[PDB]
Amino acid sequence: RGPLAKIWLAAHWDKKLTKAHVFECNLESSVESIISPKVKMALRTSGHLLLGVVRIYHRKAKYLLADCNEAFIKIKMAFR
Amino acid sequence: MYIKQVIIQGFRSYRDQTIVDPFSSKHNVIVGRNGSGKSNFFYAIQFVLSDEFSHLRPEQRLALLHEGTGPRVISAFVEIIFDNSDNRLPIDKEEVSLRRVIGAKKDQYFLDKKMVTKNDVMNLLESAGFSRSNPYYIVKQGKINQMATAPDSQRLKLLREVAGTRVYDERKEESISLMKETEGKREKINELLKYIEERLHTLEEEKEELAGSVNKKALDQFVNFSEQKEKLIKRQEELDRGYKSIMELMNVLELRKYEAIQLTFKQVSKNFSEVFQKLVPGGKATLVMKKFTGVGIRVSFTGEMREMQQLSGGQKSLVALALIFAIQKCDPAPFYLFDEIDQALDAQHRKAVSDMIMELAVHAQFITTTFRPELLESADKFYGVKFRNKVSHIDVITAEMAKDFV
Ligand SMILES: Nc1ncnc2c1ncn2[C@@H]1O[C@H](COP(=O)(O)OP(=O)(O)O)[C@@H](O)[C@H]1O
Ligand SMILES: [Mg+2]
Repeated sequence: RGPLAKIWLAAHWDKKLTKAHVFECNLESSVESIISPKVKMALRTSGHLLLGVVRIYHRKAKYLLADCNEAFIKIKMAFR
Repeated sequence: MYIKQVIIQGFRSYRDQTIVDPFSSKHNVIVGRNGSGKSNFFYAIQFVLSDEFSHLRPEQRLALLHEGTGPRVISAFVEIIFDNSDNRLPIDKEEVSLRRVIGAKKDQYFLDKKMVTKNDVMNLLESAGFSRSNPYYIVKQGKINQMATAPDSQRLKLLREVAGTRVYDERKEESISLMKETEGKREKINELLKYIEERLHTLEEEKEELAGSVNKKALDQFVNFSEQKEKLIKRQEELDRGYKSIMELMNVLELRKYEAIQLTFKQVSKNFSEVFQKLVPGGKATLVMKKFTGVGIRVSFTGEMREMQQLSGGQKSLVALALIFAIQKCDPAPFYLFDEIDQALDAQHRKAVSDMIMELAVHAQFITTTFRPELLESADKFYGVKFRNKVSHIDVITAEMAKDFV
């Protein structure tokens, strides 16, 4: 549990990642709790977190794309 | 997180079904004569959890069924039931039932009775902090010598892999493949917002004409769409912000990199002594770096050190054992499996280990086998393996009876 544990699950097991989980996540404030960590971290665990961040980043992107498509085809929809 | 219970059927020498009485969360020791089913039991668990067993040529797979007397054994399974009371596994259950079943064609994992992929189970275990970059969650006599009789060069390659270097280079490279796949989405996004922005522009003008004098829906909805485009914008800004602070991560990692590798190195060294100085009291030992090219060992059992090759029999083994124990302190795990590790050392040291496990097992679970009574002192539950008409049986025994089968 904690701030980064949401990123941990992202890089090993994104089953526990809701849409709202992805949305809720502040990537910037997370790479910050990676770069200045509570206790300097093994090069292994840094590499994992790195992936998790990019996972969430990717899903955010995926969702936004989905939504911009729906929104656009909603518009020319309403032209007739 | 610990192994609450193990259940085996049809695996190597355990032909009939075996519901092994639930483990202590501390140290459970397993005794039995040679060729009664000890190593076979650890294999059943390595079968469910170890990386080296995830990929099995079918010849390898069939090796694991039970060839014996009765009807032709046709499938095996090993269900490991973890206690998850500290939610270390990312599953909202207090127990988790991992089980692998096996057959001529089938090789299938089940997670709380639901099919999962080997790659799932790998991810699941990695997530609980079981790194495949770490070969020492299970320790056999094999891996003690492989360590003891190892070149200082290969001993480097080991630590680099444990420290990170491989998993880092592997994720680091894995991440970029994502981000370049993302760009195509990001641009496909930015495009849409421009297309949408034009239809808003268009509506603006049609909605001006009619006011100053193309379905009514669009006109009706024009406010909502406008509101909606600024909703998406703020999300797009989140990405363009986020993208920046990932590059700022990737660089800090390529720089704290070597600091972090040697960060790891120093810590194992530090643990190396502490463990050895504790097992052999009055002794002292440290690690050393050659040319970077390799990592060697210099040990003093009282300071008149000697190289790794320049050591004895049950001395090379014990030294290499400490090295492992140190690597463990420097990346611990909820439980460990030890298949006869005390064998190669004399009873004065045999106790010195057993003594250390007493301390260790207040904070992790150990499942271990032995022939020597030293580590029976270190145990909390006692299992007897018994071969009998070509098939093994496991049973809870009392520590009195345990000093029997030794
Ligand atoms: N695939 C198998 N099917 C049935 N029996 C096996 C199989 N493989 C090994 N065995 C036998 O079961 C016994 C192995 O028990 P094992 O754990 O390896 O020895 P130990 O009890 O000393 O640790 C040996 O008789 C061994 O040859
Ligand atoms: Mg054996």
